[PDB]
Amino acid sequence: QDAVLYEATPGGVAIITFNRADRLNAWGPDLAAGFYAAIDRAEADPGIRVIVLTGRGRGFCAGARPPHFVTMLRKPVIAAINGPCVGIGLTQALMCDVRFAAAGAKFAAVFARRGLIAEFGISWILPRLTSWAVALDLLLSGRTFLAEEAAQLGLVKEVVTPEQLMPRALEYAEDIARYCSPSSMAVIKRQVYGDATR
Amino acid sequence: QDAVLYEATPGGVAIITFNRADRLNAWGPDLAAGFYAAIDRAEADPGIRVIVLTGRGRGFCAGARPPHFVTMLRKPVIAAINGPCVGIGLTQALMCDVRFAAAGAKFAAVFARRGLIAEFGISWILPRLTSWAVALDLLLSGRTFLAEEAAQLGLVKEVVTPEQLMPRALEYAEDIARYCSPSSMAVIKRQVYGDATR
Amino acid sequence: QDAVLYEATPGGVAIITFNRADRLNAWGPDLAAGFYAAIDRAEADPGIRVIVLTGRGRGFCAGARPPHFVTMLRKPVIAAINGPCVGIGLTQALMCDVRFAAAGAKFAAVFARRGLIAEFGISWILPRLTSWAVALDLLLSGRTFLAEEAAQLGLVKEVVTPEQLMPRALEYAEDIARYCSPSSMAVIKRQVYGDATR
Ligand SMILES: [Cl-]
Ligand SMILES: [Cl-]
Ligand SMILES: [Cl-]
Ligand SMILES: [K+]
Ligand SMILES: [K+]
Ligand SMILES: [K+]
Repeated sequence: QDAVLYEATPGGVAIITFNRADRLNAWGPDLAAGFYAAIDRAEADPGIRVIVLTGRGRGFCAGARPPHFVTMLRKPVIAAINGPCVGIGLTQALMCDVRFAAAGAKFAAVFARRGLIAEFGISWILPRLTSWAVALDLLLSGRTFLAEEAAQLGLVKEVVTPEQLMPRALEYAEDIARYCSPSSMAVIKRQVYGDATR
Repeated sequence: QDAVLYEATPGGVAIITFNRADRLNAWGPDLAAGFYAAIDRAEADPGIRVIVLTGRGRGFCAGARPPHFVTMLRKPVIAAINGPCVGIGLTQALMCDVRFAAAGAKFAAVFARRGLIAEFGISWILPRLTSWAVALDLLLSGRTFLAEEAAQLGLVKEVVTPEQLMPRALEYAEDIARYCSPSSMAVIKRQVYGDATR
Repeated sequence: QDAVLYEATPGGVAIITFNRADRLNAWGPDLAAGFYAAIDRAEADPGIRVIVLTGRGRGFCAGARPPHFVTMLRKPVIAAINGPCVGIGLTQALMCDVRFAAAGAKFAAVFARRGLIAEFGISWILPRLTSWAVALDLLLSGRTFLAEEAAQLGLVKEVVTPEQLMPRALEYAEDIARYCSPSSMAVIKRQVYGDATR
């Protein structure tokens, strides 16, 4: 019944799960507070190496701290996009280090004025991950695109079958946990994002 | 006989047409003045929501205000690239918000020194829409690439058949006109381009 | 027996060849000094228009002046990636203007702390050529990807057969040498990289 579930694997992956499936995990203060507390806990636990972020049920996070605070963590966040990824849900996914998506999962850059203007929000991350052209197209049209188009556009690293989504996100996450030390991951995130988050 | 034609649809799309087909709409002072006046008119008319830009005949704009002034408009410009898009014609296309191209249409980043050095010109927009690598390749080689390669490289949103070019550009344009308010479009353009145009 | 071989074609291409095949051309002070001296020589010779960079044997440069000094040359460098491109070898390839790769050639962004933190190194060039997402994935995973994936990701202009690698890199290089004047190439490199190398 908690808004956000928290689970740690033996391999040192914190699994963070949006748990309001009845509303396709639409953003809200319960979901926010669960998310922050869950992230803080993974971030503070030296036994945790990598974070996996996902939504329970049919949707990832469909509509409704700075927007990009995930980019300033010492630890990587892997989004496993199980279904509808819309509005603030797209913004949060794109703030993550790496994204896997289930085949058929729907994306839409649909926003109210407040999301469009928000500093370090979608109008910041989207063109940085893709380009002005992609960002203009997706924002002005508000159109729906699927996991496969998202991958073509570079919004997603890899599309897998729905059944294989979590095994793959977890495989990859323990893979990087073995390959990089904790201070190497922190260095990488800080080096890649750079001066740009400040 | 006007250098640039102007037409407004019932749906609030201003269609701006380069009308010097005999010279494949090669840039010139007549074409410039028509273009500025036509853009100003669409921009000033509160009945106009979106602008569509195209060339009459076999070519879009093949060879020969700041270069990027289209990026600072309150309203989106959709380029419908019907044929040869070269030199300053490529620069103008790339300054537009969204590009559709006819199958087979030729592109070339061929420039004199003046176009290469021009501030906020092709050496600004090209790598921003693609990358240093793409920009270096296209500029140093001056090579010809077709609509399909342009799409792969992210220079074009979508390739359609020549017959379907204008219907598609207009469909998309009235689509965004319904989806976004005028102040939402203005906000989007300002948020996406950001500090970078100043 | 020289660490780096130097050869000039009639067409004004300087061919620079890493010549420590026994260790897959792994970076080292011999290789560095040969490379700098060879580049300086091409750069100073007004008969030289374009530089081609390659590795003798099975590998390009597999593991181990500022990192990006190639980007500040007046003349283009075309990398012909014949085989394993890893660590500092990936950084050097990516500093080049244009990259061709042999089919099957292995790439890996595998680095010690010193390479990850290095200023204007891989954590600078990689996301600029691709994106934060690609850079985060490749750096945090340290994974191996082949020429074909590298091309999809925009790290490579074109994959050719191993037999056709040098003929193609040289064709392209003499092609650009005919198309651009020397001062036009210098202008292009300076315009594309811009304020960013300073
Ligand atoms: Cl490491
Ligand atoms: Cl809106
Ligand atoms: Cl030229
Ligand atoms: K350590
Ligand atoms: K309004
Ligand atoms: K000259």
